[PDB]
Amino acid sequence: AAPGAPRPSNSTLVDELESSFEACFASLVSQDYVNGTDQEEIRTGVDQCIQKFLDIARQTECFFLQKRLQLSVQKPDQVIKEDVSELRSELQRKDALVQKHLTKLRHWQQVLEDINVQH
Amino acid sequence: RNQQLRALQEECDRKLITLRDEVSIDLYELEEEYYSSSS
Amino acid sequence: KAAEKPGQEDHLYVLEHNLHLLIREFHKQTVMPHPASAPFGH
Amino acid sequence: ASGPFGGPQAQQAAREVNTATLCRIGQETVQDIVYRTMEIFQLLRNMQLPNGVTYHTGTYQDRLTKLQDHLRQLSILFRKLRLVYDKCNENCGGMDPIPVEQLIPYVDEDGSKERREIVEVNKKLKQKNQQLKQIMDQLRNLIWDINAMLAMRN
Repeated sequence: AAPGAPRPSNSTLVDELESSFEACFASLVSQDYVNGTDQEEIRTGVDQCIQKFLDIARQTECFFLQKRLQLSVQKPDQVIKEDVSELRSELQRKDALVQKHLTKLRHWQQVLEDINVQH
Repeated sequence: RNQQLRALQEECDRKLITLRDEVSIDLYELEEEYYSSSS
Repeated sequence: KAAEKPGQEDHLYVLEHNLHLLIREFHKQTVMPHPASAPFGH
Repeated sequence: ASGPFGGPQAQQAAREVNTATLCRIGQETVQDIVYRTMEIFQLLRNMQLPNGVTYHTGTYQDRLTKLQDHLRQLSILFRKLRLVYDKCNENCGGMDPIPVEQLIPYVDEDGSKERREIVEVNKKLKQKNQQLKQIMDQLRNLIWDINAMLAMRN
C-alpha cells in the first residue's frame, strides 16, 4: 500500500534486472493481434521502462561499489594483488606494442634499403 | 634523364610520406600507450 | 694530410630548407609569361 | 563454484581469492550488459524493409542472423550476472555489517582528537615508464620529418 510505513517485499536486486529487461519489450514481444492504429501512446511506457531499468542499474552499481569498498577496507591484500596484476598486464601490453613497432620499423627499413634504383 | 630521376625522387618522396603514414600510425599506436603509465 | 661539435638537434633537416629556398626564389623569378599572346609579363 | 563460465575477462582468474577482481568483473559485466542493450537497440533501429528495391533477399537475411548472435551474447551475460552475484554474497569473511556511516569518519582526515610487493611493483612500473618515455623521445622528435620540408614534399 502507499500510505503504509512497512515495506512488505523481498527477493530483489538479482531477478529484478531480468524482470525489468524482459517485461518492457512486451510492446514488441507479444503473441497477440496488434491494432494497426497507435501513436504517442506506446512512448510513455518505454520511457518508464528505461527509467526503471537505469534506476535499478544504478542501484546495482552502488551495491557493487559498496561491496568493493567494504572488502578493500577489510582485505587490502586482494586489492594490492589486483593492482599488481594490472600493472604486470599493462607492462606486458606496452612491451608487446614496443616489439610490434620495432618489427614494423625493421620491415620498413629492410624493404627500402635499396630504394635508390641506380647511379 | 631528368624526367627519369624525377621518378627517382617522386616515388621516393611518396615513400617518405608512406613512411610518415606508417610512423604516424606508430605515433598514434604509442600515444594511447603513453596514457597507461600511471607514474 | 672534442665535445662541443655535437649539440642539440640542429642538423640536416633544417638547412636543406634554407638551401632549397634559394633555387625556389630563382624559379619564382626566373615559367613562360603567355598572358594572352605576348605582352611578356608576370 | 564461481569460476570461468564463459566470461570475457582479460587476465582475471576468478578464484577463491581476489574478491575485488570479482566485484570489478561484475560491475564491468553489468556495464557491458547495459551497453549491449543500447547497441542492440541501435542495431534494430534501422531495420529497413526486407523487400528492398535492388536487394531481394541478400543483405538483411544475413544481418538479422548476426543480430541473433548479439542476442546470444547478452544472454550469457545474464548467466554471468548470476555467477558473480552468488560469489558477492558468498565471501562473507570479516566484519559482515561494516557500517559505511561509521566508515565516513574513518576516511576523514581527523576529528581534532606487507607493502613490499606493492612498492616493488610500483618501482618496476616507474622504471618501465621511464624507459618507455626514453624510447618515445626519439620517434617523438623525428615524428614530423616532413613539416619543415613541405616546401618540396609533393
